[PDB]
Amino acid sequence: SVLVFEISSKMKMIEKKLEANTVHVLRLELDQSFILDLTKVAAEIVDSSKYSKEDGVILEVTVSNGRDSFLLKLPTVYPNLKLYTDGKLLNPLVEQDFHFHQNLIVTVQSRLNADIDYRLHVTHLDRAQYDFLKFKTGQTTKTLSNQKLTFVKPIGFFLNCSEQNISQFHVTLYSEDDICANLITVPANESIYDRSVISDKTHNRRVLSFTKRADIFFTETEISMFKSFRIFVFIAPDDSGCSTNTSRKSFNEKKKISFEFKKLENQSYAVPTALMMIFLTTPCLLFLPIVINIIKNSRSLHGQMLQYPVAIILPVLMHTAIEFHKWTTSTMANRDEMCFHNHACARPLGELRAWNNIITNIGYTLYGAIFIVLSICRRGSHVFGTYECTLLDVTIGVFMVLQSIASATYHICPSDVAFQFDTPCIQVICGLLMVRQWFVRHESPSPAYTNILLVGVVSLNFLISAFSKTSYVRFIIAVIHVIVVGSICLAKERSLGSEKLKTRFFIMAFSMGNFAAIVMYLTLSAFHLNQIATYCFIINCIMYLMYYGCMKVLHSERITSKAKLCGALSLLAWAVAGFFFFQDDTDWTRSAAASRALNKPCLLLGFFGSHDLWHIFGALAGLFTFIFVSFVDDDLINTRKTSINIF
Amino acid sequence: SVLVFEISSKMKMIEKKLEANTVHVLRLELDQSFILDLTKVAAEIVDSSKYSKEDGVILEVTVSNGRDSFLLKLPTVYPNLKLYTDGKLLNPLVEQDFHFHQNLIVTVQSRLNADIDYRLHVTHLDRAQYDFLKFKTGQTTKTLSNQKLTFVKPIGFFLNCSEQNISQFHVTLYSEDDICANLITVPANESIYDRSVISDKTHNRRVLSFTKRADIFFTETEISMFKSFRIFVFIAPDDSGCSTNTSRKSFNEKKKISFEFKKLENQSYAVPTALMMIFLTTPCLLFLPIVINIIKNSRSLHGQMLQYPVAIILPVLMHTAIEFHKWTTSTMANRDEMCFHNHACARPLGELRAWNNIITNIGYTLYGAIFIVLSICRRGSHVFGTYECTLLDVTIGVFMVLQSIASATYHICPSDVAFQFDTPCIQVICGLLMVRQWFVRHESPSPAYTNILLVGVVSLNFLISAFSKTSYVRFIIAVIHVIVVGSICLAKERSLGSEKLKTRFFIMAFSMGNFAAIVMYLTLSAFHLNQIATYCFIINCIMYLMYYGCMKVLHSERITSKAKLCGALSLLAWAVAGFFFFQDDTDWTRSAAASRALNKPCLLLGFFGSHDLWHIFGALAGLFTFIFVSFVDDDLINTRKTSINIF
Ligand SMILES: *[C@@H]1O[C@H](CO)[C@@H](O[C@@H]2O[C@H](CO)[C@@H](O)[C@H](O)[C@H]2NC(C)=O)[C@H](O)[C@H]1NC(C)=O
Ligand SMILES: [Zn+2]
Ligand SMILES: [Zn+2]
Repeated sequence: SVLVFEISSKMKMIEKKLEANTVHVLRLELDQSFILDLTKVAAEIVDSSKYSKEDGVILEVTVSNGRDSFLLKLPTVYPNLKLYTDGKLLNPLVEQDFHFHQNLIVTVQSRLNADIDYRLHVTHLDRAQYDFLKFKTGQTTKTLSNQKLTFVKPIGFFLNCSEQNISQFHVTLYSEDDICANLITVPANESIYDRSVISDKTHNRRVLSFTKRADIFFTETEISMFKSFRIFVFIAPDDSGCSTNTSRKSFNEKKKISFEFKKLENQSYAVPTALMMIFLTTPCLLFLPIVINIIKNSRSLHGQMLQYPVAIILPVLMHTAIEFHKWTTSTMANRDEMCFHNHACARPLGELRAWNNIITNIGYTLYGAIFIVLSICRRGSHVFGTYECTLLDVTIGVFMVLQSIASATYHICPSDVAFQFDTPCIQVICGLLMVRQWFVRHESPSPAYTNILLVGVVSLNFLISAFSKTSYVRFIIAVIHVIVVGSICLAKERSLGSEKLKTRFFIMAFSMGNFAAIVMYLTLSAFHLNQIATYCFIINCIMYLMYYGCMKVLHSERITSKAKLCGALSLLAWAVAGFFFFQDDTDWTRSAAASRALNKPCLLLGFFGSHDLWHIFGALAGLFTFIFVSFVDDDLINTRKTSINIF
Repeated sequence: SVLVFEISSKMKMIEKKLEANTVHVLRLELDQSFILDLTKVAAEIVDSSKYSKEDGVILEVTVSNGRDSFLLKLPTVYPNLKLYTDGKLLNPLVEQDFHFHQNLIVTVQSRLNADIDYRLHVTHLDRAQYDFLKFKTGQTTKTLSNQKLTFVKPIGFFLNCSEQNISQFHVTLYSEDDICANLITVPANESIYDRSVISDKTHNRRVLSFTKRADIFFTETEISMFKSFRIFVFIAPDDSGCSTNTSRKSFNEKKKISFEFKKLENQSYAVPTALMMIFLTTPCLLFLPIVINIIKNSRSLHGQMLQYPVAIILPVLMHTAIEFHKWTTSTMANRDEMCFHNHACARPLGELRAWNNIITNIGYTLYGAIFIVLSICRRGSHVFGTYECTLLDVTIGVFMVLQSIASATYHICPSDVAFQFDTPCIQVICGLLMVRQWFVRHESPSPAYTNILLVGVVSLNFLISAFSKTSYVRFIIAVIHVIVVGSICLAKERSLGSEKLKTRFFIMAFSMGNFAAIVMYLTLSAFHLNQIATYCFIINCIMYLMYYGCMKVLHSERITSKAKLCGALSLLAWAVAGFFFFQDDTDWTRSAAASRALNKPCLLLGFFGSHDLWHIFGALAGLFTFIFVSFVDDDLINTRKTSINIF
């Protein structure tokens, strides 16, 4: 039998008993006072312990106001807990709906043949913080501070971009509590709870789980698709999307959140970009006096061009093609749940959420293209000087350009992919500079050593991503670090005859230098896994170029004044770049909400942060290091290859 | 005001008028006759034309039986059409629910202030075809033939694997009509229409859109996760997921479907696998008399091993690492919507849906490992014979092994990825055999030519996938085909001096041979895009090895009887392999339902189809072709390199 109850507007908690096989229909008449009133109706099952063995849905509640509707099926079962009380939000009535009256209908049923007591909570949350995103003339930023969020009273906004003349929009949520919450956004026509065919395929709803920070970027193309959005903030009752351990799953914890809503206008960062190019083009004047003037004073390739390793480009270009496919097929809402930027220092350009991280890689392209051009132009000598490193200096400029393609692609969506490919091209540039100085006095160094160098770099960075969740990953690196460095110490003595002068102290310097690094990242959690292999290559590259320079003065060979300047600029730029690299703090083993909570502001001009200066000083470091090795043996330009000392 | 109506069980169509701001509550009392009765309640808006300008949801209908519930929000808007009549299925009551009576409650509302006429259709579809998947003792396959499917009466099954002792399960749907339909499957506890947090991330519902065939594989690990499933078949009212063109979006078309339910037991295919290994190990006896006996009769590497191109392995191993990540992160339900197998010839092993397509690539691994071992073992001569191709014959065996890794990885999930990587390693094996015969009389062929060969293969197959949707993609291939072949014809005359004897007819044979192929795939839609570049490499490889053999008799050099046998086995095996390759019929430009409709049965032993014999005869073809080039110049073993003719 069906029982109809008339419920007043004053009644906020409704306690009734659902007799066996009885249906309760509760009605609340709605008038103009309910326009833009976001209402939450929740149901409680009194004496939840009585229904422990009863499986399935014990109580069914359906709430409707004629415009929106939802279903409350209790218990609502989560992976960790079962809740015998839950509610949902009813999209408010609008002035179009309103003499004539709307009405709020709640229907309660149960398949159980026993009597069931329940409680209905009708919560209102409106009149502010809903209808807040209305921007007055000449205003671009609005702020809500310390808005309280409970499991009973969620937060919810409505954004009409057609009404507010909004082209791009940014939402930021600040919280100091580490309490799990959810940021749900959908188009106004869509429903949070209503599933659509091909859910994962066609999905316009974004659910960002956060603790201390969360960011929403409504791109200009997304605003035009829907023209209006609904933003909701809920407390996650299960902390799985934000924490790995199960801790006090059942709780009643309030959460204070601060909001910032930006009305973004498309802009060109002409001042930070021009000042970045002036800073990057200034050190290229070192090429002018020594390298370029020789090209002025002077005025089979197909055998070298078809045997040159061009499959070293494929690891980077096949990653770029896959990351662009994964980016253009993703929906506008999926790009916010998937890509993890540092939104305190993320400046957008179109759909790109961090343009500063993409354009700051232009020093690698600029310098890499100069390394290729100058090496090709300055190869015009067979009896005097050291052997010309023309094709290895072109390979260093290729990986300098590839590092700009690999990093600009990582910064489009920084998600936890199998092959990271932000740093790895730096590790090849550093190993190629050691291969150059290894053979420069023996022979003309071959770019064929890039294959074993790149395969070892690509295989090692995939081996760290695969075992990153494990506890012994830093030991897997250390045993490879010893095997790789113990092989180089054995390759040196076999080549140089194990002389006590040069070979005996090369081994101790590299054994103590690399063991001091292993003790730092193995016995101490000094660096992150993404930074461990990159710091080890830079230190070994610097240690070898310092050994090569220390051996040069020990053999009574003078280092030119220019090579000492470029050598000190190489040490200085690698230390400044390594200081900004040390501040990345990106671990893909932690939860998505902990990866979102990390926010470090911009250091310079509102555009450059610690990461963008690592891109800028990593290319300066690669520039000055390339200019040092190219100038260090200029005093030997008139010495016969037979007289030249070999180390 | 709320109006309560009592509706009898005889009333199948309910026509009422929803007055302005009135709520109708309709009740149907349910008794034991409704156990396992899957019911569909649909609502119609009479005079749909009256509500054309009214936006949003005009009518709201909520149906519940105490155990299940749903919401009908009319009009249900699809991308192409708006439907003013739709319904959903109510999960049936069970004997646990049943003196005591259940009841079916329908609630009707409208936000409109005008009167609205509606019709309620209560359709029953049960007592057979629901509770049909009960398997009697000793029965493993059940079949339903020509089950009629309409938009008003959908199909729906219930599978209890705990009750039926089912470990693995396969569902197949056969239809001869090209009418769009949907195959929806979910766990019994889950709901088709109830959305879950992180929908795309945590999704156990599979929606397969099909026209003529659809397949479901319940793996052993999925059966254990849920233990019971609900299978539904609906007619897609919008044909977007199955057709590209909008055609008669509104229709009332019946569809006849045939079902086949298999109770699969885990099995080892010992007979097809052993007979495949006997067939693959038999032709290895050609290595025994000539190659191996020399190794018996006879009884700097680090310079070649560190300069050997090992970055040619990275394109294939970095694709395998990405396809395994995309496979282990996918849910059990997503692997059926994403991977497109030929399920008429797909034999499963564990989670792998096509084990026959993975294990038939073992001839590439077997032969590739023999190519590596024999080449390394038979390099022990500098004045007699042709130049030893030791490191290029190892590179051919590396890409022979890589083709087994690249194809076994493609067959785990054949989805439309950016880089296909099923054939491309064959194109390098065919180009490496031309590089071998190009230089074998000039010098020792270098594996360094693999870089430009692999980069061109990888770049070309990505260029076809990128432009596959376009209409001019076969012209993009043809201009690259002419540029590549016109470069080889120019490289031949520059090397051989443009002699009328050998160079003048090499150009005409390769210009007419490659233009005859272009006319076939450009002016005719002969091959698929996946097969175009692979057929062009095989024909040029065969044309060159035939030119090399025709030049050999023109220079009065005898071809040994064994090399003529292996040469005829190379032509025969490339024609048999090319006959099974021609039958792939995989186009990623067509709809997913058209990619699912393709089903070609197994040819041999219930295990081998056209594709699996392409894997088997593609390795025989690569075996016999490798044995031909290794034996063709054995008559020159006692001829000085100065006397040896060069062509
Ligand atoms: C968001 O705001 C816009 C603009 O204020 C709304 O657009 C108007 O919609 C009414 C119907 O309700 C039309 O009669 C007007 O022509 C529209 N005005 C303009 C300037 O286009 C839009 O409907 C609103 N959408 C939501 C979800 O509230
Ligand atoms: Zn970076
Ligand atoms: Zn294949």
